Amino acid sequence: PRRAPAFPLSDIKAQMLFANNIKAQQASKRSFKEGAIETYEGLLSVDPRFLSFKNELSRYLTDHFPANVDEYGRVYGNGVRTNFFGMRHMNGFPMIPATWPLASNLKKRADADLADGPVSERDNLLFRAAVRLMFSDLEPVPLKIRKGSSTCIPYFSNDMGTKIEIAERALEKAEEAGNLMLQGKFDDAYQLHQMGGAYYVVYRAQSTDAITLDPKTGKFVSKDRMVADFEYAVTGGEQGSLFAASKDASRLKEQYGIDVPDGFFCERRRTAMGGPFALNAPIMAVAQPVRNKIYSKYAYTFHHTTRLNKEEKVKEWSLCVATDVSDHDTFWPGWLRDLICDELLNMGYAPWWVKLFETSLKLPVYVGAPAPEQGHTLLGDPSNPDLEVGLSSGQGATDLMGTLLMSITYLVMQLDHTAPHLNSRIKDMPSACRFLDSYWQGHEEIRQISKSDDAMLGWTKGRALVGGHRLFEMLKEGKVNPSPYMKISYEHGGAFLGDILLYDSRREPGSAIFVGNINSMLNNQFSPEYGVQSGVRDRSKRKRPFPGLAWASMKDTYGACPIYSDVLEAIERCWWNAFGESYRAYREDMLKRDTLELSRYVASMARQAGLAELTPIDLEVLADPNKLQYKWTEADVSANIHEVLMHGVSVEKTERFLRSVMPR
Ligand SMILES: [Mg+2]
Repeated sequence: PRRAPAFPLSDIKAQMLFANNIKAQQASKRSFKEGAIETYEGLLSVDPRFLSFKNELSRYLTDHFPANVDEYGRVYGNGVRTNFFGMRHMNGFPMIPATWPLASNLKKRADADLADGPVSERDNLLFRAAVRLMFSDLEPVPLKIRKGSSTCIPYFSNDMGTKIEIAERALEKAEEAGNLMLQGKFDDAYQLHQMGGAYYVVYRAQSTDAITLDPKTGKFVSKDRMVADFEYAVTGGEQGSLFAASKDASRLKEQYGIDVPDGFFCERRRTAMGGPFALNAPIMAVAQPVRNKIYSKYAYTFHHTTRLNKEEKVKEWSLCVATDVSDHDTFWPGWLRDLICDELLNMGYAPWWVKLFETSLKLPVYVGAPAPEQGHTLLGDPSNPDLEVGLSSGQGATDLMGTLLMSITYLVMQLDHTAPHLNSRIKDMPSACRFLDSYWQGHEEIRQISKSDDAMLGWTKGRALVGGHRLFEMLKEGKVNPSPYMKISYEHGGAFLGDILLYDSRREPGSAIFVGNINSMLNNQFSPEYGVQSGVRDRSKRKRPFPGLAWASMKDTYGACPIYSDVLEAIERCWWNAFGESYRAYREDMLKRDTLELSRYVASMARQAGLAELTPIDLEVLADPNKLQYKWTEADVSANIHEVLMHGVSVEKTERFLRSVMPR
C-alpha cells in the first residue's frame, strides 16, 4: 500500500531542508541528548533529597487519599482521580526509544474500524456546515509570534526581527507560492519562498505518566508505552514492529553514576513537530481570526476560561457525559483535510491559499533522534507532499483542525444515539448551517463544551435525555465504540480542560462543581517539562519565564480542590524531612524574586510595584507559557503581560493579506 520514501541526512533532499547557517546545520544533526532537568535554580530533578521527597510524598498522598471515582467515571468526595505515583520519574531522562512517526495512518484507521469519509450525507453536511460557520466572517488581526519561537526547517532562526521579516515576506509571496503548488511545482515554491519542505520532529517529554504499585510484589510498574520502529513507520504498520519502549532507568546508574531509588522511571516522550514558518505565517493569518470568531460568536461551546465559566454551563444540564478519545492526533483523518479544502474552495477562498493549507497537512517529516544512534532521516518526499500522518502538532491550525473534527463527531454521536428527532433539521446546507449554528450557541436540547480531544457532552430535559443515559451506559460497558470516526470512551474521572467535575451524592451536573486537579499542581511544581534555564538572560525567551509567580496564583487555581490544604501540609512536612527546609519559605522567596524581576519586563510596572494588577491566569501563564497553547488564549491574558511573551506583525499587512484570500 506504498512504503513512503525515506532519505538520510546525507541525501540532497534532506540537505535542502537546512539553510547554510550554524543553527540549521546543528539542528539537522542534533543527536540523542539526555540530562537531569533543572527543576528550580539550583535543584536538579535527580537530586537525592528531591527524589527522597518524591518517594515519601508520592506514597503518603496515595495512602491517605485514594481515588474517589464511581463506575460511571464521576469523581466525588476527595476529588482524586488516581494514585500519586505519576511523579516517580527521573525527569530529563527519556524512555527508549521514542516512537518513529507513522507516515500513513490509513491502515491504522481501518484496522480500528474508523471510517473512510462521512458515513452518511447528514454527516457530510455537518462537517461541511462547520467549515462554513468557522471560516465565514473573518476580521483581520495582528499576526502574533511567540518570543521564544524558532523558524524551524528552513533557517532555524529565533530572532524576532528575522521572524517578522520572514512572516511579512511570506504574506506577500504566499500567493505565488500556492500557485506554484497548484501546478505541482513544490520544489520551486520551497526554493523561492521556503514554503513546503518538512516538519522537524522534536521529542517532548511528558513529565508524569502513570505508575502502579503492584500489591502482589510491593514493587512499582510503569505503564508500557508502545512505539513504532522505522519499518513500522514507513509502511503504516504493514511491516516492522510496534513495541513497548523501556522506561527502566536502572541504566542511569552505570551510565551516569546516578542513583535511581526504587520505583522511579524514565519519562515518556511524545513526538512534536515544528513546521516551516514561511508556510505557517500564511496559515496563522487565517487561524487567529477563525479562533476569534469561534471564541466570540460560539463562545458557548468553544471558549473556556475559569472553572466557573464552565459550571455556569454544566450546571444547567440534566446529564453530563465526559468523553475521552484515543490517540487523537495520529487517528485524525486526511479525508477531513480534503473535505475541508473542498468546502473552502466552494465558499470562495483563494485557491492558492487552500492549496497551501492542504499541503501543510501532508508535508514530510524529518526525524532527529528518537534514540541513541538512530535515524536523522527524512520521511516523505518534499517534491510531492504525500504524508497522511494525521495532524501535525506544529501545523498553523492544529487546534482548529482537531476542534472541528470531534465537535462534529460528538454531535453525530448525540444525533445517532439520542436525538434522531433532530435529523430532519439537517436536509441541506442551509438547514445544516442553521442547525449547527443554533447548536454551538447552546440553544438546543443537546449541548457540548469542547476543545480538541477534551469534551463535555450535554443533555437538558427532552426526548434526547432518555437516550443519552443509554449512550452513557453504552460507554460504561465499553463493548461498542459509539462513533464511526474516532475511538471514543468515557474519561475515568471526568474533567474538562484541567478542571475536574466534582459530583455530590446526587450525581447530577446541577449540583456538581468544577474544581482544580490537585494532581496537576503536583505535576506543575515537581515535574515541570523544562528546566528553568538560568542560562538564558532574557527571561521572556525562557520556556518558564517566572516559575516563582505560580505561588501567587495557586490558591485561585487549586483552592477548591477538597484536599488543597492537606496537600500543602504534606509537602511542608515531606519537604522538611528531605531538605530540613521549609517549602513555602522557599516559595515565598521565589515569589518575591520573580515578582521583583517581572517588573523589568512589563514596561508599565512601576519598578518595585507588585503583582497588584494581574490575572491569576496572567500568573500561571508568565510561569508557564505553554497553556497559551492549550488552555487559554490572547484575550484571556492582560495586554501588559501579552507583550512580554508575544510580538507581532502589523494588522495593516494581515488585512491586506486577508483581503486576497477571503471570499468576501
Ligand atoms: Mg477530559
